[PDB]
Amino acid sequence: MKLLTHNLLSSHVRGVGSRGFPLRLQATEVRICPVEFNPNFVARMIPKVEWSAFLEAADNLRLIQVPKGPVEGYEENEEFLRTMHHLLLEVEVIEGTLQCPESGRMFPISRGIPNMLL
Amino acid sequence: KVRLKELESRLQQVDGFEKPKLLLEQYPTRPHIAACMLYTIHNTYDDIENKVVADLGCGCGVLSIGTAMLGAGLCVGFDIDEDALEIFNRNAEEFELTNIDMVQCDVCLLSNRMSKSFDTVIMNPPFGTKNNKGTDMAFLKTALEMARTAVYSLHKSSTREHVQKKAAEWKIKIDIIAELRYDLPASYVDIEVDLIRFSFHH
Ligand SMILES: C[S@@+](CC[C@H](N)C(=O)[O-])C[C@H]1O[C@@H](n2cnc3c(N)ncnc32)[C@H](O)[C@@H]1O
Repeated sequence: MKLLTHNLLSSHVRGVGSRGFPLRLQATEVRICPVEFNPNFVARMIPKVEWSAFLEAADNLRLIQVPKGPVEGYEENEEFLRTMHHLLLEVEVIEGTLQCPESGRMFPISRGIPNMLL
Repeated sequence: KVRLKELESRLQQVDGFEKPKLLLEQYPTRPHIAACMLYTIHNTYDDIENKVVADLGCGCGVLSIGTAMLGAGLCVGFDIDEDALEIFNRNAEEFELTNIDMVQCDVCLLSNRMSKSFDTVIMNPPFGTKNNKGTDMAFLKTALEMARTAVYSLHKSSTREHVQKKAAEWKIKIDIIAELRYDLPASYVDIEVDLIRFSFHH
Protein backbone atom coordinates (compact mmCIF):
# COMPACT_ATOMS: atom_id res chain seq x y z
CA MET A 1 0.00 0.00 0.00
CA LYS A 2 1.39 3.34 -1.18
CA LEU A 3 0.66 6.54 0.74
CA LEU A 4 -1.34 7.99 -2.18
CA THR A 5 -3.58 4.91 -1.89
CA HIS A 6 -3.80 5.36 1.88
CA ASN A 7 -4.82 8.96 1.23
CA LEU A 8 -7.52 7.97 -1.27
CA LEU A 9 -8.88 5.31 1.06
CA SER A 10 -8.80 7.74 4.00
CA SER A 11 -9.85 11.17 2.77
CA HIS A 12 -13.26 12.83 2.62
CA VAL A 13 -14.52 15.63 0.42
CA ARG A 14 -14.59 18.65 2.74
CA GLY A 15 -17.84 20.59 2.55
CA VAL A 16 -20.61 21.98 4.71
CA GLY A 17 -20.98 18.80 6.76
CA SER A 18 -18.94 17.66 9.71
CA ARG A 19 -15.31 16.59 9.50
CA GLY A 20 -14.48 13.06 8.38
CA PHE A 21 -11.50 11.14 9.70
CA PRO A 22 -8.80 9.01 8.05
CA LEU A 23 -7.76 5.43 8.61
CA ARG A 24 -4.90 5.36 11.11
CA LEU A 25 -1.87 3.50 9.75
CA GLN A 26 0.36 1.35 11.95
CA ALA A 27 3.03 -0.41 9.85
CA THR A 28 5.26 -3.32 10.82
CA GLU A 29 7.02 -3.91 7.49
CA VAL A 30 7.73 -1.48 4.65
CA ARG A 31 9.56 -1.65 1.34
CA ILE A 32 10.83 0.90 -1.16
CA CYS A 33 9.69 0.49 -4.79
CA PRO A 34 11.00 2.71 -7.57
CA VAL A 35 8.14 4.14 -9.60
CA GLU A 36 8.78 6.00 -12.84
CA PHE A 37 8.68 9.70 -12.01
CA ASN A 38 5.64 11.33 -13.65
CA PRO A 39 5.92 15.02 -12.64
CA ASN A 40 2.71 16.07 -14.43
CA PHE A 41 0.88 13.38 -12.45
CA VAL A 42 2.42 14.36 -9.12
CA ALA A 43 1.55 18.02 -9.75
CA ARG A 44 -2.11 17.30 -10.33
CA MET A 45 -2.24 15.09 -7.22
CA ILE A 46 -0.89 17.82 -4.89
CA PRO A 47 -4.21 19.74 -4.45
CA LYS A 48 -6.04 16.43 -3.90
CA VAL A 49 -3.90 15.22 -0.99
CA GLU A 50 -5.52 15.38 2.45
CA TRP A 51 -2.39 16.69 4.15
CA SER A 52 -3.25 15.85 7.76
CA ALA A 53 -3.79 12.18 6.87
CA PHE A 54 -0.62 12.12 4.77
CA LEU A 55 1.49 13.62 7.57
CA GLU A 56 0.06 11.23 10.18
CA ALA A 57 0.81 8.18 8.04
CA ALA A 58 4.26 9.51 7.13
CA ASP A 59 5.02 10.02 10.84
CA ASN A 60 4.06 6.42 11.64
CA LEU A 61 6.44 5.23 8.92
CA ARG A 62 9.27 7.30 10.44
CA LEU A 63 9.67 9.38 7.27
CA ILE A 64 11.62 12.58 7.80
CA GLN A 65 11.73 16.17 6.54
CA VAL A 66 8.23 15.64 5.10
CA PRO A 67 6.82 18.77 3.39
CA LYS A 68 4.05 20.15 5.58
CA GLY A 69 2.00 21.42 2.61
CA PRO A 70 2.28 22.67 -0.98
CA VAL A 71 5.15 25.08 -1.60
CA GLU A 72 5.00 28.23 -3.72
CA GLY A 73 4.95 27.51 -7.45
CA TYR A 74 5.20 23.79 -6.78
CA GLU A 75 4.21 22.92 -10.37
CA GLU A 76 7.65 24.25 -11.38
CA ASN A 77 9.54 22.93 -8.32
CA GLU A 78 11.12 19.69 -9.50
CA GLU A 79 12.65 18.98 -6.08
CA PHE A 80 9.28 19.27 -4.33
CA LEU A 81 7.58 17.10 -6.95
CA ARG A 82 10.35 14.48 -6.75
CA THR A 83 10.12 14.37 -2.96
CA MET A 84 6.33 14.02 -3.03
CA HIS A 85 6.62 11.36 -5.75
CA HIS A 86 8.82 9.30 -3.46
CA LEU A 87 6.68 9.78 -0.35
CA LEU A 88 3.32 9.18 -2.12
CA LEU A 89 4.25 6.39 -4.53
CA GLU A 90 7.55 4.72 -3.56
CA VAL A 91 7.13 3.92 0.16
CA GLU A 92 4.96 0.81 0.34
CA VAL A 93 3.42 -0.63 3.49
CA ILE A 94 3.67 -4.42 3.26
CA GLU A 95 2.44 -5.48 6.71
CA GLY A 96 0.44 -3.37 9.11
CA THR A 97 -3.03 -2.28 10.14
CA LEU A 98 -5.54 0.43 9.30
CA GLN A 99 -7.71 1.52 12.23
CA CYS A 100 -11.27 2.57 11.51
CA PRO A 101 -12.07 5.77 13.46
CA GLU A 102 -15.81 5.04 13.77
CA SER A 103 -15.26 1.53 15.11
CA GLY A 104 -11.76 1.12 16.49
CA ARG A 105 -11.47 -2.09 14.47
CA MET A 106 -8.15 -2.96 12.85
CA PHE A 107 -8.04 -3.94 9.22
CA PRO A 108 -4.93 -5.91 8.24
CA ILE A 109 -2.49 -4.96 5.52
CA SER A 110 -0.76 -8.13 4.34
CA ARG A 111 1.59 -8.56 1.37
CA GLY A 112 0.92 -4.90 0.67
CA ILE A 113 -2.86 -5.36 0.35
CA PRO A 114 -5.31 -3.76 2.82
CA ASN A 115 -8.17 -6.14 3.58
CA MET A 116 -11.20 -3.93 4.30
CA LEU A 117 -13.61 -6.88 4.15
CA LEU A 118 -15.66 -7.55 7.27
CA LYS B 1 2.61 4.96 -28.57
CA VAL B 2 1.45 1.42 -27.78
CA ARG B 3 -0.29 -0.03 -30.82
CA LEU B 4 -3.48 -2.04 -30.41
CA LYS B 5 -2.02 -5.39 -31.51
CA GLU B 6 0.97 -4.95 -29.21
CA LEU B 7 -1.32 -4.14 -26.29
CA GLU B 8 -3.47 -7.19 -26.96
CA SER B 9 -0.41 -9.42 -27.35
CA ARG B 10 0.89 -8.28 -23.96
CA LEU B 11 -2.51 -8.88 -22.35
CA GLN B 12 -2.57 -12.46 -23.69
CA GLN B 13 0.29 -13.06 -21.24
CA VAL B 14 -1.68 -12.06 -18.13
CA ASP B 15 -2.23 -15.20 -16.06
CA GLY B 16 -5.81 -16.01 -15.10
CA PHE B 17 -7.48 -17.67 -12.15
CA GLU B 18 -5.99 -20.83 -10.74
CA LYS B 19 -9.31 -21.83 -9.11
CA PRO B 20 -12.12 -19.54 -10.28
CA LYS B 21 -14.86 -19.03 -7.71
CA LEU B 22 -18.13 -19.57 -9.56
CA LEU B 23 -20.23 -17.62 -7.04
CA LEU B 24 -18.08 -14.52 -7.60
CA GLU B 25 -18.29 -14.86 -11.42
CA GLN B 26 -14.50 -15.11 -11.72
CA TYR B 27 -13.11 -15.18 -15.26
CA PRO B 28 -10.45 -12.92 -16.79
CA THR B 29 -11.47 -10.17 -19.16
CA ARG B 30 -10.73 -11.57 -22.61
CA PRO B 31 -7.61 -9.93 -24.13
CA HIS B 32 -9.38 -8.79 -27.30
CA ILE B 33 -12.06 -7.10 -25.18
CA ALA B 34 -9.58 -5.56 -22.75
CA ALA B 35 -7.30 -4.26 -25.52
CA CYS B 36 -10.08 -2.63 -27.54
CA MET B 37 -11.66 -1.14 -24.40
CA LEU B 38 -8.41 0.29 -23.01
CA TYR B 39 -7.13 1.46 -26.40
CA THR B 40 -10.36 3.43 -26.88
CA ILE B 41 -10.31 4.89 -23.35
CA HIS B 42 -6.76 6.11 -23.97
CA ASN B 43 -6.72 7.14 -27.61
CA THR B 44 -10.24 8.49 -28.05
CA TYR B 45 -11.00 9.91 -24.59
CA ASP B 46 -7.52 10.36 -22.98
CA ASP B 47 -8.91 9.01 -19.70
CA ILE B 48 -5.89 6.89 -18.58
CA GLU B 49 -2.55 8.66 -19.07
CA ASN B 50 -1.44 10.61 -15.97
CA LYS B 51 -4.76 9.72 -14.30
CA VAL B 52 -5.62 7.81 -11.16
CA VAL B 53 -7.83 4.89 -12.21
CA ALA B 54 -9.89 2.35 -10.25
CA ASP B 55 -10.59 -1.15 -11.58
CA LEU B 56 -13.63 -2.54 -9.73
CA GLY B 57 -13.72 -6.33 -9.54
CA CYS B 58 -10.15 -6.33 -10.82
CA GLY B 59 -9.74 -10.11 -10.61
CA CYS B 60 -6.43 -11.41 -11.96
CA GLY B 61 -5.79 -7.87 -13.24
CA VAL B 62 -6.14 -7.85 -17.06
CA LEU B 63 -7.74 -4.39 -17.21
CA SER B 64 -5.42 -2.96 -14.55
CA ILE B 65 -2.28 -4.35 -16.17
CA GLY B 66 -3.30 -2.74 -19.46
CA THR B 67 -4.17 0.56 -17.78
CA ALA B 68 -0.76 0.68 -16.10
CA MET B 69 0.97 0.00 -19.42
CA LEU B 70 -0.86 2.95 -21.00
CA GLY B 71 0.67 5.39 -18.52
CA ALA B 72 -1.75 5.72 -15.61
CA GLY B 73 -0.31 7.67 -12.73
CA LEU B 74 -1.71 4.92 -10.49
CA CYS B 75 -4.21 2.13 -11.12
CA VAL B 76 -5.84 0.68 -7.99
CA GLY B 77 -7.64 -2.65 -8.33
CA PHE B 78 -10.44 -3.62 -5.95
CA ASP B 79 -11.64 -7.20 -5.44
CA ILE B 80 -13.46 -9.15 -2.75
CA ASP B 81 -11.29 -12.30 -3.17
CA GLU B 82 -7.79 -12.54 -1.70
CA ASP B 83 -6.95 -15.39 -4.11
CA ALA B 84 -7.59 -13.16 -7.14
CA LEU B 85 -5.48 -10.35 -5.72
CA GLU B 86 -2.56 -12.74 -5.12
CA ILE B 87 -2.63 -13.59 -8.83
CA PHE B 88 -2.99 -9.91 -9.76
CA ASN B 89 0.03 -9.06 -7.63
CA ARG B 90 2.10 -11.77 -9.31
CA ASN B 91 1.06 -10.49 -12.75
CA ALA B 92 2.06 -6.94 -11.83
CA GLU B 93 5.49 -8.21 -10.73
CA GLU B 94 6.03 -10.28 -13.88
CA PHE B 95 5.19 -7.23 -16.01
CA GLU B 96 7.45 -5.01 -13.83
CA LEU B 97 4.59 -2.55 -13.37
CA THR B 98 5.03 -0.33 -10.32
CA ASN B 99 2.14 2.11 -10.88
CA ILE B 100 -0.37 -0.41 -9.43
CA ASP B 101 -1.96 -0.96 -6.01
CA MET B 102 -4.78 -3.21 -4.87
CA VAL B 103 -7.36 -3.40 -2.09
CA GLN B 104 -9.52 -6.26 -0.83
CA CYS B 105 -13.10 -5.11 -0.23
CA ASP B 106 -16.76 -5.60 -1.13
CA VAL B 107 -17.37 -2.93 -3.79
CA CYS B 108 -21.04 -2.76 -2.80
CA LEU B 109 -20.08 -1.73 0.79
CA LEU B 110 -17.46 1.03 0.40
CA SER B 111 -17.62 4.05 2.71
CA ASN B 112 -18.06 7.62 1.51
CA ARG B 113 -14.27 8.03 1.81
CA MET B 114 -14.21 6.72 -1.76
CA SER B 115 -16.36 9.60 -3.07
CA LYS B 116 -14.83 11.32 -6.13
CA SER B 117 -11.48 9.72 -5.34
CA PHE B 118 -10.55 8.65 -8.89
CA ASP B 119 -10.43 10.28 -12.30
CA THR B 120 -11.67 7.20 -14.14
CA VAL B 121 -13.26 3.90 -13.10
CA ILE B 122 -13.13 0.83 -15.36
CA MET B 123 -14.76 -2.54 -14.75
CA ASN B 124 -15.99 -5.89 -16.07
CA PRO B 125 -18.54 -6.43 -13.27
CA PRO B 126 -20.41 -9.59 -12.32
CA PHE B 127 -24.06 -9.89 -13.42
CA GLY B 128 -25.76 -12.08 -10.79
CA THR B 129 -28.76 -10.85 -8.82
CA LYS B 130 -28.08 -9.44 -5.35
CA ASN B 131 -30.87 -8.03 -3.15
CA ASN B 132 -33.24 -7.76 -6.16
CA LYS B 133 -30.67 -5.92 -8.34
CA GLY B 134 -28.11 -6.97 -10.91
CA THR B 135 -24.68 -6.81 -9.27
CA ASP B 136 -23.38 -4.78 -12.24
CA MET B 137 -25.87 -2.01 -11.45
CA ALA B 138 -24.64 -1.92 -7.84
CA PHE B 139 -21.07 -1.69 -9.14
CA LEU B 140 -22.19 1.09 -11.49
CA LYS B 141 -23.69 3.22 -8.72
CA THR B 142 -20.48 2.81 -6.70
CA ALA B 143 -18.31 3.60 -9.72
CA LEU B 144 -20.23 6.79 -10.51
CA GLU B 145 -19.78 7.95 -6.92
CA MET B 146 -16.03 7.21 -7.05
CA ALA B 147 -15.30 8.71 -10.50
CA ARG B 148 -14.73 12.41 -11.10
CA THR B 149 -14.74 12.26 -14.90
CA ALA B 150 -15.72 8.95 -16.48
CA VAL B 151 -16.81 5.36 -15.88
CA TYR B 152 -16.27 2.62 -18.48
CA SER B 153 -18.16 -0.62 -17.96
CA LEU B 154 -19.46 -3.74 -19.68
CA HIS B 155 -23.18 -4.51 -19.36
CA LYS B 156 -25.37 -7.10 -21.07
CA SER B 157 -26.81 -5.70 -24.27
CA SER B 158 -30.11 -7.32 -23.28
CA THR B 159 -30.20 -4.93 -20.29
CA ARG B 160 -29.44 -1.77 -22.28
CA GLU B 161 -32.89 -0.20 -21.80
CA HIS B 162 -32.57 -0.56 -18.03
CA VAL B 163 -29.09 0.97 -17.93
CA GLN B 164 -30.33 3.89 -20.04
CA LYS B 165 -33.31 4.39 -17.71
CA LYS B 166 -31.13 4.46 -14.59
CA ALA B 167 -28.68 6.87 -16.23
CA ALA B 168 -31.59 9.20 -17.01
CA GLU B 169 -32.87 8.97 -13.42
CA TRP B 170 -29.37 9.65 -12.05
CA LYS B 171 -28.88 12.57 -14.51
CA ILE B 172 -25.70 10.92 -15.83
CA LYS B 173 -24.55 11.04 -19.44
CA ILE B 174 -24.40 7.68 -21.21
CA ASP B 175 -22.87 6.61 -24.53
CA ILE B 176 -22.82 3.08 -25.92
CA ILE B 177 -19.42 2.99 -27.60
CA ALA B 178 -19.21 -0.65 -28.75
CA GLU B 179 -21.16 -3.88 -29.03
CA LEU B 180 -18.91 -6.78 -28.08
CA ARG B 181 -19.11 -10.48 -27.37
CA TYR B 182 -16.94 -13.03 -25.62
CA ASP B 183 -17.23 -16.59 -24.45
CA LEU B 184 -17.65 -17.60 -20.84
CA PRO B 185 -15.62 -20.41 -19.28
CA ALA B 186 -16.91 -23.70 -20.66
CA SER B 187 -18.42 -24.67 -17.28
CA TYR B 188 -21.00 -21.86 -17.48
CA VAL B 189 -21.86 -19.80 -24.27
CA ASP B 190 -21.62 -16.38 -25.92
CA ILE B 191 -22.37 -13.20 -24.02
CA GLU B 192 -23.31 -9.98 -25.81
CA VAL B 193 -22.22 -6.90 -23.85
CA ASP B 194 -22.19 -3.18 -24.47
CA LEU B 195 -19.08 -1.17 -23.70
CA ILE B 196 -20.55 1.98 -22.15
CA ARG B 197 -19.00 5.33 -21.23
CA PHE B 198 -20.71 7.19 -18.41
CA SER B 199 -19.87 10.84 -17.77
CA PHE B 200 -21.16 13.89 -15.93
CA HIS B 201 -22.89 17.16 -16.76
CA HIS B 202 -20.79 20.26 -16.09
C1 LIG C 1 -15.68 -11.05 -14.47
S1 LIG C 1 -14.49 -11.02 -13.12
C2 LIG C 1 -13.64 -9.49 -13.58
C3 LIG C 1 -12.53 -9.75 -14.57
C4 LIG C 1 -11.27 -8.95 -14.30
N1 LIG C 1 -11.31 -7.69 -15.06
C5 LIG C 1 -10.08 -9.82 -14.63
O1 LIG C 1 -9.40 -9.57 -15.62
O2 LIG C 1 -9.80 -10.81 -13.92
C6 LIG C 1 -15.46 -10.32 -11.77
C7 LIG C 1 -14.64 -10.03 -10.52
O3 LIG C 1 -15.49 -9.47 -9.54
C8 LIG C 1 -15.10 -9.92 -8.25
N2 LIG C 1 -16.23 -9.65 -7.35
C9 LIG C 1 -17.44 -10.29 -7.28
N3 LIG C 1 -18.21 -9.67 -6.35
C10 LIG C 1 -17.49 -8.64 -5.83
C11 LIG C 1 -17.76 -7.68 -4.85
N4 LIG C 1 -18.93 -7.63 -4.21
N5 LIG C 1 -16.79 -6.74 -4.56
C12 LIG C 1 -15.58 -6.76 -5.20
N6 LIG C 1 -15.31 -7.70 -6.16
C13 LIG C 1 -16.25 -8.63 -6.46
C14 LIG C 1 -14.72 -11.37 -8.48
O4 LIG C 1 -13.91 -11.82 -7.40
C15 LIG C 1 -14.06 -11.29 -9.86
O5 LIG C 1 -12.66 -11.17 -9.77
